Amino acid sequence: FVAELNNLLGREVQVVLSNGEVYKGVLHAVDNQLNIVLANASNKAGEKFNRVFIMYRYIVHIDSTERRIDMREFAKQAEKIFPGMVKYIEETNVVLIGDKVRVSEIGVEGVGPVAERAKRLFEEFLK
Amino acid sequence: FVAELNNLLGREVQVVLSNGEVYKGVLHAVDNQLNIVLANASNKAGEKFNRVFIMYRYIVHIDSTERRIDMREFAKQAEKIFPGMVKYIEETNVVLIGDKVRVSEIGVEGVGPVAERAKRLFEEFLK
Amino acid sequence: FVAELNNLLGREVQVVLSNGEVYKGVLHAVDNQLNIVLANASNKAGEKFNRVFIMYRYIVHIDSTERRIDMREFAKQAEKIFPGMVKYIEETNVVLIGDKVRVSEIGVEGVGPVAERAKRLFEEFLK
Amino acid sequence: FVAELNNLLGREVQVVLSNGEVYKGVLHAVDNQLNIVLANASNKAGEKFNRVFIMYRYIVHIDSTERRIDMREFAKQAEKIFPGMVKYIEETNVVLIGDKVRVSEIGVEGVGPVAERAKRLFEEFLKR
Amino acid sequence: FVAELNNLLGREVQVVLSNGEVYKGVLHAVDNQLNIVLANASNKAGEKFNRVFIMYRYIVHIDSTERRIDMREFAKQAEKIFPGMVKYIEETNVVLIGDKVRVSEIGVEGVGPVAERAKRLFEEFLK
Amino acid sequence: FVAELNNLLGREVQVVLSNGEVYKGVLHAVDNQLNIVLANASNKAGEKFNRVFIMYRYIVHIDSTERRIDMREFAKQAEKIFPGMVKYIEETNVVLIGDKVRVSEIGVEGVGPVAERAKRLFEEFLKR
Amino acid sequence: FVAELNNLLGREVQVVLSNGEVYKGVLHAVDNQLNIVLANASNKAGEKFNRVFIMYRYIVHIDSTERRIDMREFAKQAEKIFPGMVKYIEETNVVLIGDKVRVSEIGVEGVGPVAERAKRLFEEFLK
Amino acid sequence: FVAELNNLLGREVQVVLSNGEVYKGVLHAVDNQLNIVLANASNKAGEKFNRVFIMYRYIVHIDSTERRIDMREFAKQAEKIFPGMVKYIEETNVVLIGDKVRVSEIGVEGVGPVAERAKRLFEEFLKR
Amino acid sequence: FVAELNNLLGREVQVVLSNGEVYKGVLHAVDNQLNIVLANASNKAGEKFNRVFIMYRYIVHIDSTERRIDMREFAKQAEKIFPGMVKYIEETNVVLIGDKVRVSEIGVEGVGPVAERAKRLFEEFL
Amino acid sequence: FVAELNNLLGREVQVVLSNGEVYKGVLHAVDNQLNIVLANASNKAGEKFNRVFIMYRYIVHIDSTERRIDMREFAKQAEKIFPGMVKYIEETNVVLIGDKVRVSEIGVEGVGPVAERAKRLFEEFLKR
Amino acid sequence: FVAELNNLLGREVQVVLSNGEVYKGVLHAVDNQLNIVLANASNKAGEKFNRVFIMYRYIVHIDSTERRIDMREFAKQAEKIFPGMVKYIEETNVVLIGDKVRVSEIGVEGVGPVAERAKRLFEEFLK
Amino acid sequence: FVAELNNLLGREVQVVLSNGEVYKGVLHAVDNQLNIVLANASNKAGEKFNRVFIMYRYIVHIDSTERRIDMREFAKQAEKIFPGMVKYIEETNVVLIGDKVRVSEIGVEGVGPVAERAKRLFEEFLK
Amino acid sequence: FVAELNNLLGREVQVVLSNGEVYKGVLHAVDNQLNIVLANASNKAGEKFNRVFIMYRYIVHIDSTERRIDMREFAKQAEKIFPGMVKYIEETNVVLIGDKVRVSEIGVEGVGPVAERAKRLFEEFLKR
Amino acid sequence: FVAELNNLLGREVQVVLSNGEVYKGVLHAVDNQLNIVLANASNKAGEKFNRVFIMYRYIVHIDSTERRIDMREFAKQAEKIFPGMVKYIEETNVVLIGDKVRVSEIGVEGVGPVAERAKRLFEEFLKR
Ligand code: NA
Ligand code: NA
Repeated sequence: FVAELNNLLGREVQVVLSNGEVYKGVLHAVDNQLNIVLANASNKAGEKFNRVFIMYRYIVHIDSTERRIDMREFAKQAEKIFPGMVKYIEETNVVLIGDKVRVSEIGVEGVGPVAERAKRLFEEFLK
Repeated sequence: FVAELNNLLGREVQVVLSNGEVYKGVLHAVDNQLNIVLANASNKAGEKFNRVFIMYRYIVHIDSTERRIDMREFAKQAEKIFPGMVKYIEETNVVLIGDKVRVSEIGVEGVGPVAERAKRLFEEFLK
Repeated sequence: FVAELNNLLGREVQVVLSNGEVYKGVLHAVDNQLNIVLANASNKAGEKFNRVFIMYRYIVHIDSTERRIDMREFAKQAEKIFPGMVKYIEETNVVLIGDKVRVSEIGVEGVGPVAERAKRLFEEFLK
Repeated sequence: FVAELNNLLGREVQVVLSNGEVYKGVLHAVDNQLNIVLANASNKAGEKFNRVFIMYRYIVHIDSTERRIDMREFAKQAEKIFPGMVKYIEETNVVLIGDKVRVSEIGVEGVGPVAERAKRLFEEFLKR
Repeated sequence: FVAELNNLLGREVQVVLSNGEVYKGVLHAVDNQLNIVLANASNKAGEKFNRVFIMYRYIVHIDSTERRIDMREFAKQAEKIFPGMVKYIEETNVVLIGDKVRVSEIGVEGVGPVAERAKRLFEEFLK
Repeated sequence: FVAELNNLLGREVQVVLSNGEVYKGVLHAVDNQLNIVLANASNKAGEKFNRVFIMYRYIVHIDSTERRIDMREFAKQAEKIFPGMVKYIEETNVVLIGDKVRVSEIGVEGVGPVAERAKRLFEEFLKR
Repeated sequence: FVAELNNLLGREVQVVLSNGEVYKGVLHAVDNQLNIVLANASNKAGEKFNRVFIMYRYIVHIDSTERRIDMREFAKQAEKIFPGMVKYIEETNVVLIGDKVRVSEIGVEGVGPVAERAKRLFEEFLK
Repeated sequence: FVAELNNLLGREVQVVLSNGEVYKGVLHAVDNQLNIVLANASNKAGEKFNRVFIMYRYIVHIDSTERRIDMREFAKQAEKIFPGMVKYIEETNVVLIGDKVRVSEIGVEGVGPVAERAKRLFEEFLKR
Repeated sequence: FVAELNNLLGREVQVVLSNGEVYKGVLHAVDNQLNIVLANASNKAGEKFNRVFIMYRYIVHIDSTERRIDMREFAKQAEKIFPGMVKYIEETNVVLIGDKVRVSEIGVEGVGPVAERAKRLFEEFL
Repeated sequence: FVAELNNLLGREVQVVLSNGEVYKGVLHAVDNQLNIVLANASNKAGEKFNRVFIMYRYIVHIDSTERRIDMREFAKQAEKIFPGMVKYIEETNVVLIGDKVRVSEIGVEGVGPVAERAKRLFEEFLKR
Repeated sequence: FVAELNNLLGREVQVVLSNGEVYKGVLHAVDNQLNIVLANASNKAGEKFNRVFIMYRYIVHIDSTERRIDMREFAKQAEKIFPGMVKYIEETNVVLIGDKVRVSEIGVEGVGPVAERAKRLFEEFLK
Repeated sequence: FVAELNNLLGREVQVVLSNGEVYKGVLHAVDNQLNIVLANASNKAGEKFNRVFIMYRYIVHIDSTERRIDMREFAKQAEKIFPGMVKYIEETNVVLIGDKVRVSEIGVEGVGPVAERAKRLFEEFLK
Repeated sequence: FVAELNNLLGREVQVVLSNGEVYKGVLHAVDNQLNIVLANASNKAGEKFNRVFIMYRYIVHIDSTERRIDMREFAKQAEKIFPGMVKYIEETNVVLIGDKVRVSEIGVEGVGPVAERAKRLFEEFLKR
Repeated sequence: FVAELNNLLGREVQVVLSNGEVYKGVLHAVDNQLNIVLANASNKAGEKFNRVFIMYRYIVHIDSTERRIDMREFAKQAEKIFPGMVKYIEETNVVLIGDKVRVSEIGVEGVGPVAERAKRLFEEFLKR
């Protein structure tokens, strides 16, 4: 889940370690090996650090109490519904469905059958 | 068992970790290395999280208390009974036996010896 | 992609090996390590084998061998089955039948006798 | 596929190696790592060896060498043994014997003396 | 022992884990890496689960209290006594020794010295 | 670069393999180990496949296939949509529109209607 | 996080080990495998050592309470804002943006919109 | 197959390497990683070395170099030694001696004088 | 020690696991990765199992209280004393030294200097 | 050498791959595994790509492509900015400027107005 | 830190193991995997051993209370000050800077500007 | 330290395991992966075993109380003193220095400055 | 075979590499991973290097290059030193000196003046 | 051989890679995994780079490029520097100065001023 964690950069998360400690802080960096860097983090003992560099071998799991919106995931779901018609545009963080429908994190822009199936997907997706 | 778990996506499962914690939630994603992502999960202390990202190295086992029919598994089993005549169709989630027998999650469709043998097999498949 | 492949059991795939051989046959089994078993396969020299067990270390890539269904044709044949209720939306290459059934090149959306009849039509194309 | 290969012990297989050699012989042993031992194997140059211990790292693929049984001929021979009790079903290429025995190109289903006799017939096709 | 475990598919086994849990259930699946799936399993705390997917890293040992004839093993033992004349036949679960003796899980069938030597071997084999 | 590649989902990429083949197609999926799935991909011999599942051990490199947008042209067109508001800055190859919307070859900064209309022009260049 | 740590060479850090010890000292050396050498480091019991060579397998996490500026990190995020016009200059530890704006750990030097934009980024960078 | 090779210490074996070389010599040592030491070994170019230490990573396969014993010839010679007590059995290519000794191409079953004499004839055949 | 353990097949051994359990049974199977299968085994709590399939990663050590003659071992040793003249014959479990001296589990058969040196070696071996 | 390469972000480099290709472009990113992202890179056939994601397993070596600054020419241009305060030292190929500013081919040592001004001159050599 | 430990061969060090033992002794050997041999070692309980061979997998960290001069590290630092002009000479354990300046653990030999810069570096190195 | 342990074959050593057991016995065999076989060993509880086969993953360290002479190690030391003139002779366990000096475990044979230097070397080696 | 190799320190070996090169020289160092350092080594092209540090991953095999001592010649020369006390024994290719010293192609067994002297003759052959 | 290479920092070495390239340059850095950085290196084609970062997986071997110092010539020069104090000992190719200082092709043994002077003569021989 490197991709999903990349969507949480800048958001608060909790990382539970095999030595029993739990650090909560802003997700600062994630790499392919799942090493993690937290910013302005703290542990249960209430200790605070500008940065905590966490070795991936000791990470049990990472928790988020935040529902955020990931348009790449929406694009994955949209491909199942409009196969061959979906493009994620990292430049504007939008998902294009054909060349007349545009989905952003606020919703679907466009008209007709496609746009209505899309609106329906987006709504499911938001839940 | 990446395949088996993929059939449980969207269903509730329980994941027991080596640090003694147990998470229960909706199986949200599974990769080839078996890292797991649960949605709306909780541990035994009652804490809840929108997402829990579980590193595969600390997962002891994953448990399910649900039946859940897997037509790919039925296809594998049918292949042993009707060698060379079995095809799984992911598009409609059905299994074709020969040119005239069709088996969906609700059962066998067809007539004759083949259909009777498939019906016996489908029934035992549901254990 | 163990899960995506497992969804192709019984379908014909091509496996390109790093020794330059190319084997085409029915996908019989895939494991977590991506070892692959092909049933009734053949190589470029035209030799045929009932079963081929492929070590994952030598697999360069696996390719789909079937063209997706022609949705304009699907609409053509479907209009005859559901007169006055078929529509082909060129915008997303999708076919709508009535107002509760939707067909894309990867499947049939909806439930009911029309949904069901459309899955049989779709499967017929696949054969 | 350790399990599937273990089910072929004593059967003839072909093993393609990444140095271009190809050995055909009786599958003698398979281990978890997929190291393979063949008995009375030979290569394309015609050299013959009582045993060949093949390192898993150089195995590209292992292939079956036997063709599946001709079910119509099986049906013909079963007919002589169970007069009037045999039915060939083209729809799946299966042969039915009486009301309790079913034979596919992969084996005999059923129990009892007819099933036992059918297995024996099946095996006679494999020895050829 | 992937091959031995395969001979126990559908049979009840006990799996002792590193975390101290012990699950008993029907051996439903085993792969090359020795991950294990039990069906209808229960632990020492009495909980029952339809499926338990156990990660190989945490399995200490697998135990069986049943005697289960494995004709593949008999074939291996026969090969040391009748070198070059043995063949396990998966299609019927029989071991052929030479051209005229056949051995099933019920015992030896045949006539002569070969049958006699095989009879003694099968008796030793049963214990 | 799992995260960077995930950001190209649905865009066309080129994947060069160690056996000499090169597959061009839309990135359909990328996992942590960098196995890649391409959709409607084709190779140099011209063969096309609806899906190509590429094993990570054999991937040498993955290349972007799209050229970046010509900012000078973007500027020209933004003007005939935002007269007297467009300014192309050579110093950074950036185009400014009004006083609160900035556009580079990888995005538009800003909020509000002018920022939104600009993302749409950007998207139009991307579509072709 | 080999890169981030490298920026902390000469600075005081705390390294938490899986045997329960915690060493605080100057980060003297870090390699690609994340082995770490600390200088004049002490553990909680109060023992100090001129050098402590810590094996990466036993490192849970590294923590820093300082806010050290990394012009490399500034250059990475400057590249997201001025794609293709950002160069980090190890020789003088400065980031060049175009041919007339230059950012040091002190701040932005240059004028016009580029300078202004950079000033906004550098200032944010300082959080 | 470390156990199997360890049973060939002192016997002549052929080791095919991924660089194209083939060394045949006496198996001197095998470890669990299947590194192999041959003594008095030679390659195809005819070079001979008193010891060759082969790294497991480059080993493709290891082959037996001896043919199994001619059992009909063994029976002919056991017959001179045990008048009217020897019988070759073609069904399994085994030689029976008296009622308590049995010889396959892999060894002798039985205990006592006849068995011990049978083992020495077998060995004489291996030394040829 | 895959080869030494193979010599103990069919013999009783003890396997100590890192979870603290200790199983005692007949060594039934051992593979190159040192996974071990025990037959008729039992643990310190008295529980009996027809088969115990032990994963190599949890095995600390394996113990044997029996002295068991391994002729391949004698062959390794004989090779140091009679370089180039030694061969282990698996077919008969015998070690041949030169072509007139034969050593089995019960001893040296042959005459002359070679046989005398082999007897001394075999005696030491046991 | 993850740290050494991270210090080269934004600078031009060349990456040689075991498939024989060679890409030259601006170092865009380097991870702990030594996977490399090059921006605006081109291979030896002249093809160009906005981004090339290179898998570490296939990288033979990475080479710096810029020549170090010519220190004789640096002292020359520097005398013009710092009249009578510049000394070129043949012994170590270093340039002294005044009494507290030192310049080698890898940087400027010193602090204050002269040091600042000489870093900007060093930088201009690197810009061209 | 294989290089650094080699500089400590023949000097006293302590090695802390993950089973809780601590051995103090003369560093006798270090290999690339960081296995370690100690001569005339002792543990906290006071037992003494001529040799203690320590498996690298169990070493948490190695510590030294001695300040040991390593001319190779001086050569590393000097190379940053006199790029392209530095050479470590193992035959004499000296660092040549240019053609007229020589540095030993005794000090800098030579005259001129280079020698003076080298002397500040050395006095600093001995910090 | 496979080489150093080989020199101890036949000598008593102690092996400390991560489960806390300690075995003392004759070093019977050691392989490249450092698996160890002990002959006639005993543990702290006083149980004795003909053979103890110790998996390398569980070995923390191996200890020896004997001072044993390793002529190969002396050869490695002599090569630093007599570069290019040293040869270890496994056949007779001696070290040849040049053509006229021979060193066995009871000392130096030879006359002249080479013999004198080798004697100082050997005396130290013994310490 | 780290232990067997460590017993050849100072002796000449040949190392065959997967890139096709072959280096022959004095075995200088060997570690647990079987990396090898050779002293005064040369390849087939005739180049010589004072030290060659060989990465284990590329080593196909290592071969001793010294032939074993001709024992008949050893016996001949031992007869000039121990008149009438030497017997060459063709049976095992061993040389007996008196009744307490025995010499094989790999060593001398025995204690005392005769044994010590035979060890020096043995070494004189190894030095040739 | 991490430690042995770290002792060659600043010295010239040759690194042979498995893609067939051979780089010669100053050893700038070596890490525990044997990744290697060369400074001002060149390949056989004559291309040179101020820095080359070589990936350990492609390094076949690293070779010393300097010849050891001529000890006879060293002696002939230690003479005009230490009249009547120098003896060249052929038996080990060693040079003795006075009776407390000893030089081998690997370095100087001894302490005090005669030793220091010896070390500097030794370095003059090494320098070019
Ligand atoms: Na539980
Ligand atoms: Na015990």
